[PDB]
Amino acid sequence: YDVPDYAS
Amino acid sequence: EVQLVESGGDLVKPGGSLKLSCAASGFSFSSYGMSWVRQTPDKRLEWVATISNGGGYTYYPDSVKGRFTISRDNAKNTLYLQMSSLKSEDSAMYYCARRERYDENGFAYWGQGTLVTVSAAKTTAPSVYPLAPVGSSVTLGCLVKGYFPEPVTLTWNSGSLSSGVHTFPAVLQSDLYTLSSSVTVTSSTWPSQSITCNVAHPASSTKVDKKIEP
Amino acid sequence: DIVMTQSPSSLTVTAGEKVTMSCTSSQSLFNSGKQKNYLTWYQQKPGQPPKVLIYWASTRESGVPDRFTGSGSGTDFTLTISSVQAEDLAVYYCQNDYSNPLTFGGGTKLELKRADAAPTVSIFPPSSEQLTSGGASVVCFLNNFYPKDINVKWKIDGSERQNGVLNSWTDQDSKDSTYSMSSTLTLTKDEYERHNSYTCEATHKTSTSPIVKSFNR
Repeated sequence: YDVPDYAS
Repeated sequence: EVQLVESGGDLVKPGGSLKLSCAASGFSFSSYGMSWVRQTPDKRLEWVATISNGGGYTYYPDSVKGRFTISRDNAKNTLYLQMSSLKSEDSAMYYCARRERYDENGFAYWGQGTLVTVSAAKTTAPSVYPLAPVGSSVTLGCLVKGYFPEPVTLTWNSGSLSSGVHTFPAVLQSDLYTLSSSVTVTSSTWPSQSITCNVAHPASSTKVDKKIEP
Repeated sequence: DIVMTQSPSSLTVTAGEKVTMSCTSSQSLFNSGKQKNYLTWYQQKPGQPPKVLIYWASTRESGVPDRFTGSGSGTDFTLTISSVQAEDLAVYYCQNDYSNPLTFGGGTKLELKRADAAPTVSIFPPSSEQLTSGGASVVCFLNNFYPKDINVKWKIDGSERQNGVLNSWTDQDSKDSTYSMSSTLTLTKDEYERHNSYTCEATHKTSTSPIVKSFNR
Protein backbone atom coordinates (compact mmCIF):
# COMPACT_ATOMS: atom_id res chain seq x y z
CA TYR A 1 0.00 0.00 0.00
CA ASP A 2 1.65 3.39 -0.78
CA VAL A 3 0.28 6.52 0.69
CA PRO A 4 0.49 10.27 -0.08
CA ASP A 5 2.25 12.56 2.42
CA TYR A 6 -0.11 14.20 4.94
CA ALA A 7 1.31 17.54 4.06
CA SER A 8 0.61 17.11 0.24
CA GLU B 1 16.42 2.65 18.25
CA VAL B 2 15.80 3.91 14.74
CA GLN B 3 19.12 4.71 12.90
CA LEU B 4 19.50 6.98 9.82
CA VAL B 5 23.11 7.39 8.68
CA GLU B 6 23.76 9.67 5.65
CA SER B 7 26.73 9.43 3.28
CA GLY B 8 28.11 10.96 -0.01
CA GLY B 9 28.82 14.69 0.78
CA ASP B 10 32.03 16.05 -0.76
CA LEU B 11 33.51 19.12 -2.30
CA VAL B 12 31.83 19.43 -5.69
CA LYS B 13 32.30 22.09 -8.47
CA PRO B 14 29.39 24.53 -9.01
CA GLY B 15 27.64 22.59 -11.73
CA GLY B 16 28.62 18.90 -11.15
CA SER B 17 26.37 16.13 -9.70
CA LEU B 18 26.44 14.22 -6.32
CA LYS B 19 24.26 11.49 -4.89
CA LEU B 20 24.05 11.08 -1.00
CA SER B 21 22.82 7.77 0.58
CA CYS B 22 20.98 7.40 3.90
CA ALA B 23 20.95 3.89 5.43
CA ALA B 24 18.09 3.36 7.84
CA SER B 25 17.73 0.60 10.40
CA GLY B 26 15.47 -0.28 13.29
CA PHE B 27 11.96 0.26 11.90
CA SER B 28 9.98 -1.27 9.00
CA PHE B 29 11.42 0.98 6.30
CA SER B 30 8.78 0.22 3.74
CA SER B 31 6.15 1.59 6.17
CA TYR B 32 7.50 5.12 6.28
CA GLY B 33 8.15 7.92 3.91
CA MET B 34 11.54 9.65 4.25
CA SER B 35 12.77 13.26 3.87
CA TRP B 36 16.03 15.25 3.32
CA VAL B 37 16.14 18.61 5.18
CA ARG B 38 19.15 20.91 4.59
CA GLN B 39 20.75 23.39 6.94
CA THR B 40 22.70 26.23 5.57
CA PRO B 41 25.85 27.87 7.21
CA ASP B 42 23.58 30.80 8.23
CA LYS B 43 21.93 28.08 10.41
CA ARG B 44 18.73 27.91 8.62
CA LEU B 45 16.87 24.77 8.07
CA GLU B 46 15.21 23.97 4.77
CA TRP B 47 12.91 21.13 3.56
CA VAL B 48 14.37 19.62 0.36
CA ALA B 49 12.26 16.48 -0.53
CA THR B 50 9.75 13.96 0.92
CA ILE B 51 9.01 10.49 -0.66
CA SER B 52 6.20 7.95 -0.21
CA ASN B 53 6.61 4.81 1.88
CA GLY B 54 6.15 3.02 -1.40
CA GLY B 55 8.07 5.34 -3.75
CA GLY B 56 5.34 6.43 -6.23
CA TYR B 57 4.72 10.01 -4.92
CA THR B 58 7.60 12.59 -4.80
CA TYR B 59 7.34 16.22 -3.59
CA TYR B 60 9.94 19.04 -4.01
CA PRO B 61 10.24 22.86 -3.40
CA ASP B 62 10.48 25.35 -6.36
CA SER B 63 14.17 25.50 -5.73
CA VAL B 64 15.10 21.83 -6.19
CA LYS B 65 12.88 20.64 -9.06
CA GLY B 66 14.83 19.76 -12.01
CA ARG B 67 18.08 19.62 -10.13
CA PHE B 68 17.49 16.92 -7.41
CA THR B 69 15.83 13.48 -7.17
CA ILE B 70 14.78 11.66 -3.97
CA SER B 71 14.95 7.90 -4.55
CA ARG B 72 14.75 4.82 -2.13
CA ASP B 73 15.59 1.14 -2.42
CA ASN B 74 13.34 -0.65 0.04
CA ALA B 75 15.31 -3.90 -0.60
CA LYS B 76 18.50 -2.23 0.55
CA ASN B 77 16.84 -0.02 3.14
CA THR B 78 18.36 3.19 1.75
CA LEU B 79 17.31 6.68 0.65
CA TYR B 80 19.15 8.58 -2.12
CA LEU B 81 19.21 12.08 -3.47
CA GLN B 82 20.83 12.65 -6.79
CA MET B 83 21.77 16.31 -6.97
CA SER B 84 22.65 17.90 -10.28
CA SER B 85 23.17 21.39 -11.54
CA LEU B 86 24.90 22.14 -8.34
CA LYS B 87 25.00 25.73 -7.13
CA SER B 88 26.96 27.70 -4.58
CA GLU B 89 23.83 28.51 -2.58
CA ASP B 90 23.39 24.77 -2.14
CA SER B 91 26.39 24.24 0.15
CA ALA B 92 25.09 22.83 3.41
CA MET B 93 24.67 19.87 5.73
CA TYR B 94 22.08 17.39 4.37
CA TYR B 95 20.04 15.38 6.93
CA CYS B 96 17.49 12.53 6.29
CA ALA B 97 14.55 12.47 8.66
CA ARG B 98 11.70 9.96 8.57
CA ARG B 99 8.05 10.91 7.97
CA GLU B 100 5.47 10.16 10.60
CA ARG B 101 3.11 7.90 8.60
CA TYR B 102 1.06 6.93 11.60
CA ASP B 103 1.04 9.91 13.83
CA GLU B 104 1.43 12.77 11.41
CA ASN B 105 3.61 14.58 13.89
CA GLY B 106 6.84 16.46 13.15
CA PHE B 107 10.12 15.02 12.06
CA ALA B 108 10.85 12.85 14.92
CA TYR B 109 13.88 10.84 13.64
CA TRP B 110 16.94 12.63 12.22
CA GLY B 111 20.16 11.32 10.88
CA GLN B 112 23.50 12.85 11.75
CA GLY B 113 24.06 14.87 8.52
CA THR B 114 26.57 14.85 5.68
CA LEU B 115 28.19 18.08 4.42
CA VAL B 116 28.29 19.17 0.80
CA THR B 117 30.39 22.06 -0.37
CA VAL B 118 29.63 23.15 -3.89
CA SER B 119 32.80 25.12 -4.95
CA ALA B 120 35.47 25.40 -7.40
CA ALA B 121 38.44 26.65 -5.37
CA LYS B 122 41.75 24.78 -5.33
CA THR B 123 43.01 23.37 -2.13
CA THR B 124 45.23 26.06 -0.67
CA ALA B 125 47.36 25.82 2.43
CA PRO B 126 47.32 28.87 4.74
CA SER B 127 49.82 31.48 5.55
CA VAL B 128 50.60 31.25 9.28
CA TYR B 129 51.44 34.57 10.83
CA PRO B 130 52.61 35.04 14.41
CA LEU B 131 51.22 38.21 16.01
CA ALA B 132 53.52 39.50 18.74
CA PRO B 133 52.15 42.62 20.59
CA VAL B 134 53.34 46.16 19.79
CA GLY B 135 51.17 44.18 33.08
CA SER B 136 49.19 41.10 34.11
CA SER B 137 48.35 39.65 30.79
CA VAL B 138 50.17 39.45 27.53
CA THR B 139 47.90 38.63 24.60
CA LEU B 140 49.35 37.09 21.50
CA GLY B 141 47.62 36.11 18.23
CA CYS B 142 48.01 33.94 15.16
CA LEU B 143 46.54 34.75 11.76
CA VAL B 144 45.88 31.79 9.47
CA LYS B 145 45.22 33.26 6.06
CA GLY B 146 44.13 32.18 2.58
CA TYR B 147 43.28 28.45 2.72
CA PHE B 148 40.83 26.08 1.14
CA PRO B 149 38.89 24.11 2.22
CA GLU B 150 37.94 24.00 5.91
CA PRO B 151 39.24 22.98 8.48
CA VAL B 152 42.56 23.95 9.78
CA THR B 153 43.10 23.01 13.42
CA LEU B 154 45.06 25.64 15.37
CA THR B 155 46.71 24.80 18.82
CA TRP B 156 49.03 26.83 21.07
CA ASN B 157 51.92 24.79 22.20
CA SER B 158 50.32 21.53 21.18
CA GLY B 159 47.26 21.62 23.41
CA SER B 160 49.31 22.31 26.52
CA LEU B 161 48.33 25.94 26.40
CA SER B 162 44.65 25.70 26.57
CA SER B 163 43.41 28.41 28.92
CA GLY B 164 42.56 31.89 27.78
CA VAL B 165 42.76 30.82 24.12
CA HIS B 166 40.28 32.26 21.59
CA THR B 167 39.83 30.70 18.17
CA PHE B 168 37.45 32.73 16.02
CA PRO B 169 35.04 31.26 13.44
CA ALA B 170 36.56 31.26 9.91
CA VAL B 171 35.16 33.67 7.14
CA LEU B 172 35.11 33.06 3.40
CA GLN B 173 36.90 35.61 1.27
CA SER B 174 36.89 35.34 -2.56
CA ASP B 175 36.76 31.58 -2.35
CA LEU B 176 39.51 31.57 0.31
CA TYR B 177 39.26 31.49 4.11
CA THR B 178 40.81 33.37 6.94
CA LEU B 179 40.70 32.71 10.73
CA SER B 180 42.68 34.04 13.78
CA SER B 181 43.27 33.21 17.44
CA SER B 182 44.30 34.96 20.66
CA VAL B 183 45.94 33.50 23.77
CA THR B 184 46.47 35.45 27.02
CA VAL B 185 49.48 34.49 28.98
CA THR B 186 51.08 36.51 31.88
CA SER B 187 54.13 38.77 31.89
CA SER B 188 56.25 36.12 33.48
CA THR B 189 55.18 33.45 31.05
CA TRP B 190 56.43 35.07 27.85
CA PRO B 191 59.25 35.46 26.81
CA SER B 192 60.52 33.13 29.51
CA GLN B 193 58.23 30.42 28.10
CA SER B 194 57.89 30.21 24.39
CA ILE B 195 54.46 30.24 22.93
CA THR B 196 54.16 28.57 19.46
CA CYS B 197 51.01 28.36 17.23
CA ASN B 198 50.48 24.98 15.41
CA VAL B 199 48.46 24.97 12.21
CA ALA B 200 47.67 21.90 10.24
CA HIS B 201 45.62 21.95 7.13
CA PRO B 202 44.97 18.19 6.54
CA ALA B 203 43.72 18.88 2.99
CA SER B 204 47.06 20.26 1.80
CA SER B 205 48.91 17.99 4.28
CA THR B 206 50.24 21.12 5.87
CA LYS B 207 51.32 21.40 9.48
CA VAL B 208 53.22 24.69 10.24
CA ASP B 209 54.53 25.61 13.74
CA LYS B 210 54.89 29.41 14.49
CA LYS B 211 57.17 30.51 17.32
CA ILE B 212 55.82 33.95 18.10
CA GLU B 213 58.96 35.99 18.96
CA PRO B 214 59.10 39.49 20.65
CA ASP C 1 3.99 28.59 1.24
CA ILE C 2 3.16 29.37 4.87
CA VAL C 3 6.02 31.64 6.02
CA MET C 4 7.14 30.91 9.53
CA THR C 5 7.85 34.01 11.66
CA GLN C 6 9.49 33.69 15.02
CA SER C 7 10.31 36.64 17.10
CA PRO C 8 12.62 37.24 18.90
CA SER C 9 15.80 35.90 17.24
CA SER C 10 17.77 35.98 20.50
CA LEU C 11 16.26 36.02 23.94
CA THR C 12 18.43 36.70 27.04
CA VAL C 13 17.43 34.69 30.03
CA THR C 14 18.31 34.09 33.70
CA ALA C 15 18.19 30.44 34.91
CA GLY C 16 15.01 29.77 36.91
CA GLU C 17 12.97 32.47 34.99
CA LYS C 18 9.94 32.01 32.73
CA VAL C 19 10.44 32.79 29.06
CA THR C 20 8.07 32.82 26.06
CA MET C 21 9.00 32.89 22.33
CA SER C 22 6.43 33.48 19.47
CA CYS C 23 5.78 31.59 16.17
CA THR C 24 3.48 33.00 13.54
CA SER C 25 2.14 31.25 10.39
CA SER C 26 1.14 33.14 7.13
CA GLN C 27 -2.09 30.96 6.93
CA SER C 28 -3.69 28.41 9.31
CA LEU C 29 -2.09 25.03 10.07
CA PHE C 30 -5.19 23.51 11.57
CA ASN C 31 -5.59 20.23 9.93
CA SER C 32 -9.23 19.11 10.26
CA GLY C 33 -8.68 15.40 9.46
CA LYS C 34 -6.59 14.79 12.56
CA GLN C 35 -8.34 17.77 14.22
CA LYS C 36 -4.90 19.16 15.11
CA ASN C 37 -2.93 22.39 14.26
CA TYR C 38 0.17 20.80 12.70
CA LEU C 39 2.92 22.96 14.22
CA THR C 40 6.09 21.49 15.55
CA TRP C 41 8.71 23.00 17.85
CA TYR C 42 12.38 21.86 17.67
CA GLN C 43 15.45 22.51 19.72
CA GLN C 44 18.91 22.14 18.55
CA LYS C 45 22.18 22.28 20.26
CA PRO C 46 25.42 22.95 18.43
CA GLY C 47 26.67 19.78 16.77
CA GLN C 48 23.34 18.05 16.83
CA PRO C 49 20.44 17.63 14.39
CA PRO C 50 17.15 19.25 15.77
CA LYS C 51 14.90 17.31 18.24
CA VAL C 52 11.19 17.53 18.74
CA LEU C 53 10.07 19.18 21.87
CA ILE C 54 6.43 19.75 21.03
CA TYR C 55 4.22 18.58 18.13
CA TRP C 56 0.45 19.28 17.31
CA ALA C 57 1.19 22.80 18.58
CA SER C 58 0.97 21.62 22.25
CA THR C 59 1.66 17.90 22.72
CA ARG C 60 4.98 17.28 24.36
CA GLU C 61 7.21 14.48 23.24
CA SER C 62 7.74 11.58 25.63
CA GLY C 63 10.78 12.75 27.54
CA VAL C 64 10.57 16.51 27.22
CA PRO C 65 10.54 18.28 30.61
CA ASP C 66 7.28 19.63 32.20
CA ARG C 67 8.54 23.14 31.82
CA PHE C 68 8.22 23.19 28.02
CA THR C 69 4.74 24.11 26.82
CA GLY C 70 3.27 24.82 23.39
CA SER C 71 0.16 26.98 23.26
CA GLY C 72 -1.84 28.73 20.48
CA SER C 73 -3.93 28.11 17.39
CA GLY C 74 -4.57 28.97 13.76
CA THR C 75 -1.86 31.56 12.94
CA ASP C 76 -0.53 32.54 16.43
CA PHE C 77 1.54 30.09 18.47
CA THR C 78 4.06 30.32 21.44
CA LEU C 79 6.73 28.16 23.19
CA THR C 80 6.94 28.78 26.99
CA ILE C 81 9.75 27.41 29.23
CA SER C 82 8.44 27.81 32.84
CA SER C 83 11.85 28.00 34.40
CA VAL C 84 14.82 27.97 32.15
CA GLN C 85 17.82 25.93 32.97
CA ALA C 86 21.23 26.12 31.28
CA GLU C 87 20.63 22.77 29.55
CA ASP C 88 18.09 24.90 27.66
CA LEU C 89 20.37 27.40 26.00
CA ALA C 90 19.83 26.15 22.48
CA VAL C 91 18.08 27.41 19.32
CA TYR C 92 14.38 26.84 19.01
CA TYR C 93 12.53 26.75 15.66
CA CYS C 94 8.90 26.12 14.74
CA GLN C 95 7.97 24.19 11.56
CA ASN C 96 4.92 24.12 9.38
CA ASP C 97 4.00 20.43 9.07
CA TYR C 98 0.59 21.30 7.52
CA SER C 99 1.24 21.58 3.68
CA ASN C 100 4.22 21.56 1.25
CA PRO C 101 6.65 23.31 1.19
CA LEU C 102 7.24 22.69 4.74
CA THR C 103 8.70 25.77 6.26
CA PHE C 104 10.76 26.17 9.43
CA GLY C 105 11.02 29.39 11.38
CA GLY C 106 14.17 31.44 11.75
CA GLY C 107 15.01 30.32 15.23
CA THR C 108 15.15 32.04 18.54
CA LYS C 109 18.45 31.68 20.37
CA LEU C 110 18.58 31.55 24.19
CA GLU C 111 21.55 33.54 25.39
CA LEU C 112 22.17 33.74 29.18
CA LYS C 113 22.46 36.86 31.23
CA ARG C 114 25.50 37.83 33.38
CA ALA C 115 27.00 41.23 34.43
CA ASP C 116 28.35 43.61 31.79
CA ALA C 117 32.03 43.54 31.06
CA ALA C 118 33.89 45.92 28.72
CA PRO C 119 36.41 44.38 26.23
CA THR C 120 40.18 43.63 26.54
CA VAL C 121 41.08 45.33 23.36
CA SER C 122 44.53 44.56 22.02
CA ILE C 123 46.09 45.62 18.55
CA PHE C 124 49.04 43.97 16.70
CA PRO C 125 51.18 45.30 13.81
CA PRO C 126 51.89 43.13 10.73
CA SER C 127 54.40 40.34 11.06
CA SER C 128 57.55 40.45 8.91
CA GLU C 129 56.48 37.21 7.20
CA GLN C 130 53.52 39.04 5.78
CA LEU C 131 55.47 42.12 4.76
CA THR C 132 57.76 39.70 2.89
CA SER C 133 54.77 38.86 0.71
CA GLY C 134 53.57 42.37 -0.33
CA GLY C 135 50.64 42.50 2.18
CA ALA C 136 49.96 43.89 5.66
CA SER C 137 47.03 42.93 8.07
CA VAL C 138 46.61 44.92 11.35
CA VAL C 139 44.70 42.69 13.81
CA CYS C 140 42.73 43.87 16.84
CA PHE C 141 41.30 41.39 19.30
CA LEU C 142 38.53 42.62 21.63
CA ASN C 143 38.19 39.73 23.98
CA ASN C 144 35.90 38.81 26.80
CA PHE C 145 32.97 41.27 26.95
CA TYR C 146 29.28 41.26 27.61
CA PRO C 147 26.82 42.28 26.00
CA LYS C 148 27.19 41.24 22.38
CA ASP C 149 26.57 44.83 21.29
CA ILE C 150 29.89 46.21 20.31
CA ASN C 151 30.88 48.51 17.42
CA VAL C 152 34.71 48.42 16.40
CA LYS C 153 36.22 51.06 13.87
CA TRP C 154 39.59 51.49 12.06
CA LYS C 155 41.46 54.70 11.48
CA ILE C 156 44.55 55.39 9.44
CA ASP C 157 46.30 58.71 10.20
CA GLY C 158 43.17 59.88 11.95
CA SER C 159 40.74 59.11 9.03
CA GLU C 160 38.15 56.45 9.42
CA ARG C 161 38.90 53.40 7.19
CA GLN C 162 36.20 51.01 5.88
CA ASN C 163 37.49 48.94 3.09
CA GLY C 164 39.70 45.97 4.06
CA VAL C 165 38.27 44.85 7.45
CA LEU C 166 37.16 41.35 8.52
CA ASN C 167 35.45 40.67 11.84
CA SER C 168 34.56 37.24 13.37
CA TRP C 169 32.70 36.90 16.59
CA THR C 170 32.44 33.92 19.03
CA ASP C 171 29.41 32.65 20.84
CA GLN C 172 28.81 32.87 24.57
CA ASP C 173 31.80 31.27 26.20
CA SER C 174 30.76 28.16 28.05
CA LYS C 175 32.69 29.07 31.17
CA ASP C 176 31.89 32.75 31.70
CA SER C 177 28.96 33.71 29.52
CA THR C 178 31.06 36.11 27.42
CA TYR C 179 31.61 37.02 23.76
CA SER C 180 34.94 37.86 21.96
CA MET C 181 35.72 39.72 18.63
CA SER C 182 38.46 39.72 15.98
CA SER C 183 38.82 42.67 13.55
CA THR C 184 41.55 42.56 10.83
CA LEU C 185 42.44 45.49 8.40
CA THR C 186 44.40 43.95 5.42
CA LEU C 187 46.49 46.36 3.30
CA THR C 188 49.28 46.23 0.81
CA LYS C 189 52.80 46.99 1.86
CA ASP C 190 52.54 50.25 -0.24
CA GLU C 191 49.43 51.41 1.63
CA TYR C 192 51.17 50.34 4.85
CA GLU C 193 54.40 52.31 4.30
CA ARG C 194 52.35 55.30 3.30
CA HIS C 195 50.97 55.85 6.89
CA ASN C 196 51.93 55.81 10.57
CA SER C 197 49.12 55.88 13.07
CA TYR C 198 46.76 52.81 13.00
CA THR C 199 43.74 52.90 15.37
CA CYS C 200 41.35 50.13 16.39
CA GLU C 201 38.57 51.97 18.30
CA ALA C 202 35.59 50.27 20.10
CA THR C 203 32.22 51.47 21.49
CA HIS C 204 30.35 49.21 23.99
CA LYS C 205 27.56 49.89 26.53
CA THR C 206 30.01 49.72 29.47
CA SER C 207 31.89 52.85 28.41
CA THR C 208 30.65 56.35 27.46
CA SER C 209 33.44 56.80 24.96
CA PRO C 210 35.40 54.28 22.94
CA ILE C 211 38.28 52.25 24.00
CA VAL C 212 41.06 53.40 21.72
CA LYS C 213 43.87 50.93 20.97
CA SER C 214 46.66 52.23 18.48
CA PHE C 215 50.32 52.50 17.25
CA ASN C 216 52.73 54.33 15.00
CA ARG C 217 54.15 52.51 12.18
